[PDB]
Amino acid sequence: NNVYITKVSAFMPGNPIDNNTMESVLGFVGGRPSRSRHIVLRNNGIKYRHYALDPETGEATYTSAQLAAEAVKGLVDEHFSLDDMQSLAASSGTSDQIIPGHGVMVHGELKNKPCEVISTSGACAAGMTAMKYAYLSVLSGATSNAVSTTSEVPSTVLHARNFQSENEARVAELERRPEIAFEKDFLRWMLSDGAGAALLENKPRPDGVSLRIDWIDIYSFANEQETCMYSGGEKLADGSLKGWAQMSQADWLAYSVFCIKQDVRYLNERVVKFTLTEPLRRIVADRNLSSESIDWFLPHYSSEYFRMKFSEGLDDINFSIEQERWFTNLTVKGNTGSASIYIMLDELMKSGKLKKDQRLLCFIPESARFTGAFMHLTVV
Amino acid sequence: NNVYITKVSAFMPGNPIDNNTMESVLGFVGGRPSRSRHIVLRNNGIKYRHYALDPETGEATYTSAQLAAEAVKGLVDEHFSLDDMQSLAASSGTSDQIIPGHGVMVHGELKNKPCEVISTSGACAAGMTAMKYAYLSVLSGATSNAVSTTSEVPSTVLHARNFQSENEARVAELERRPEIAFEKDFLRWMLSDGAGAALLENKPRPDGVSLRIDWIDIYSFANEQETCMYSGGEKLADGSLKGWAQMSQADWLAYSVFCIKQDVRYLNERVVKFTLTEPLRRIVADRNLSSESIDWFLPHYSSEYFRMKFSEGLDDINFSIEQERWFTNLTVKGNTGSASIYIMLDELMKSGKLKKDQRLLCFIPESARFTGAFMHLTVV
Repeated sequence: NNVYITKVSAFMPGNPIDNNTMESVLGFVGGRPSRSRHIVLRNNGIKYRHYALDPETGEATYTSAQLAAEAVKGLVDEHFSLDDMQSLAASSGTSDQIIPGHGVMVHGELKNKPCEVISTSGACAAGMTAMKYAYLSVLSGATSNAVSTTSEVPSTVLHARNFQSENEARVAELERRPEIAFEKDFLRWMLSDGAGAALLENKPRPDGVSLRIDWIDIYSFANEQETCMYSGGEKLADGSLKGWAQMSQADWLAYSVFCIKQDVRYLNERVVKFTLTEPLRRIVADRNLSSESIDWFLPHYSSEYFRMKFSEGLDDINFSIEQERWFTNLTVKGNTGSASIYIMLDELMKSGKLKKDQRLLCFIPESARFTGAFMHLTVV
Repeated sequence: NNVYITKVSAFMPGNPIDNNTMESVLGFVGGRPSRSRHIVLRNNGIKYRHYALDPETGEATYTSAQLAAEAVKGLVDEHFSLDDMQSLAASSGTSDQIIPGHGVMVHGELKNKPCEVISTSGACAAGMTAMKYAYLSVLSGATSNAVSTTSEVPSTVLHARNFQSENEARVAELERRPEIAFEKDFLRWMLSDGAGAALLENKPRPDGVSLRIDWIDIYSFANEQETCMYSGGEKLADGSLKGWAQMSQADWLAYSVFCIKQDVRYLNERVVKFTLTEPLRRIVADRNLSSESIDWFLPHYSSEYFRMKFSEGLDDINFSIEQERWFTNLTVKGNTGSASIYIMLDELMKSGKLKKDQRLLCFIPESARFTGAFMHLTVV
C-alpha cells in the first residue's frame, strides 16, 4: 500500500506585482506611507507577489474558497475529473468566514458531486496537515485517491482598511501622527496570495513522474513555546493569547484584533530551533536519515533573512544540505504561507529537472506556535 | 489493522443551568428580555445546559483550548498518560482565535511533550473529521494510538455583549423594533458549552469494553445546498456568503457579523434530506447495511423538534430504527455541537449497558452547509 502525488497545481491571482507597486495595492494607513516597508522588503528579499485584488478597482477578484477551487480545477485532465475525487481536504489561514469550515465552501465552488470534505486549520502547516489527511486516507485503504488543497488571501486583512478604525481612535485620543505597531505593519510586506492543490493516488501514473510519499512527520512545540503569529486576538504581557470574543466590540476596531500580528523578536529567537532543529533531529534519528541521500530540499523559509539561519540549523544537527540542492521560488512568487510548499512542488514537478529514484525533503515550518512539518518524497 | 476507541471523556463546564436561569447568564440585549426564548425552548425540549461562564460574576471560566484540555485530561489513567500521545487531532467551531489553529492552543494548555498536532475546522461534524484523522492515523499504521478532541464554547459569542453595537445602531436608526432578528437571537437558546475526547489504539483494552471503529463515512452536500449556519460573514439574497473581511469595520459591529446565524427556513426544509437521508442511503447501499443489525443508534439531532423528523427520514430510506434503540442525553447536557457525540459516547460506555458484539451507528449532521457524518462501532 503506497501513496503517490500524481498531479500538483498552483494558482496565483492576477499579475505579478513588484516592490514599487505593492503599497498602492494595499493602501496607506491614515493617509501616509509605511515607514518600514523599505527595510522589510530589503530583509525578506521578495521581489514579486500576487494579490487577489483588482489592479484598477481594488475589488476582490477571488474569495479564499474560489482561489482554492481554481487550484483544484488545475488537477483535472484525462486521467482525473472532479467527480472522481473520493475525499477533499482543504485549509486556509485566511478563510472567508469562521463558520462553515473552509473546505465545504470550496466544495460549494467546485460543485462536484457529494463527497467527503475535510477542513484543517492553522497557518503555514495547515496545508500539510490537509495533505497528511489525504495521504492517510489513501495509505490506509479508506480511499484510492484523495485531494488536498490550501489557499491564502491575506490581502483581505492586510489592506489599509483593516486598520482605519484604529487610526481614527488614536486621532480621537489626539495623537498627531499615529502609526500602527510594527508587529502589525511588518506582515503587510511579507504575506501574499496563492493557492495550491495535489492529487494523491495509490498507483503512479503510467507516464511521466509521480512522487511517492514515503512519510509525513509533524511536531508541535506549543507545550513550551508561546504563540508567535496570531489573528483574532491579542498577545498579553504574560505571553498568553486573549481571544477576540473576550474583548469588547469597541476594542476589536480600536486595536485591529482581526489583523494578523507577529511577535517578531520571539520569532527571530526561536523559529530555527523549534520549527527545524528540534523536530528534524528527532526525525533523523528515528528514521536513520543521511543528508547525502537528499537530492532536493524544498524549504518554506518565508524570508531571505532566514535562509542561512535555517542552513546553520541544519549544520548544528549534522544534516547540512548545500544551497545547490535547495529549491524555492519564494522571491518570484511571494510568501503564500501554507500554499508555499504547493507552489514550489508545482514548479519542480513541471520543470523537468526531476529524475527517477531522486529523493526530496520538504520542510514546512509554522511559526504561529512553532510546528515543523516534514515530508519525504521519492521520484518514480 | 484495526482501531479501537478505548477511552472516551467528556467535560461540562460548571453546573447545569436550567431554563429559568439561562437568560441571566447570557444577558439581555438592550435591557429587554428575549421574546423568542420561550418558544425556542418549547421546541427544542432542552432543560439543562452548561456555559463556560461564572454564574455570579459573568467572567469566562474556560477558553476553548482549556475546555478541550480538560477533556483530554479525562483520558489519563494507569494505561494512558499524556506523553504517550502519538497524535492529537482537535477541533472547535468556537476557536478562541483565528490563527493559530485550535489544536496547538490545546497542546499549549496540556504541556505534554512534543508530538504531532492537527486541527480541523467547521461546526458539528468537525469533531468527527478530527476523529477520522485520528482513526486513519492508527488504521494506516502511522501510529499505534491517537487522540481526537473537540470543544465548544458558543457562550463566548452568544452573550448579549456580542449584539450591543447592533442594538445601539438599531436605536440610532429609529427602528420601530430595536430587537435583533430571530436569525441572530435563535441560536442563543440552542447552543451550549462542552468538550469531549477519545483515545484510539490499534488493540483493544483488556479490562472493560472497547469500541472497534468499523468505518467513518462522511458526505458534503455543499455542491448544491446553500450555506445555512454561519458566523464571521452574512448570507446574501442570492444565497452566497459574504465573508467578514469584505464588509466594513463599522458593519462588523452594526450587524453583528461575528455572531452565529442560522437560516431557519432553509434548515427546516433541507436538513433531514441533506444530512441524513441522502448520505445514509448511499452508505446503506455501498456497505449493504440492515437497520435490524444496529443495536444502538446515537444521533446528534440538536432539537426535540427534529427527533421524529429524522426518524421519518430513516423510514423514507427503509432504515427505520425505533426510539428504544436511540441513545441520547441532549435534554440534560444541552446541544454542544461537535462535542455532542463525545458526550453521548462517554455516558454509554460508562453505563454498563454495552454488551460484546453489539453494533453502534453514530449520526452527526452538520447544518452549516449540509454534511452528514456516520460512524459504525462494534463492542469487543
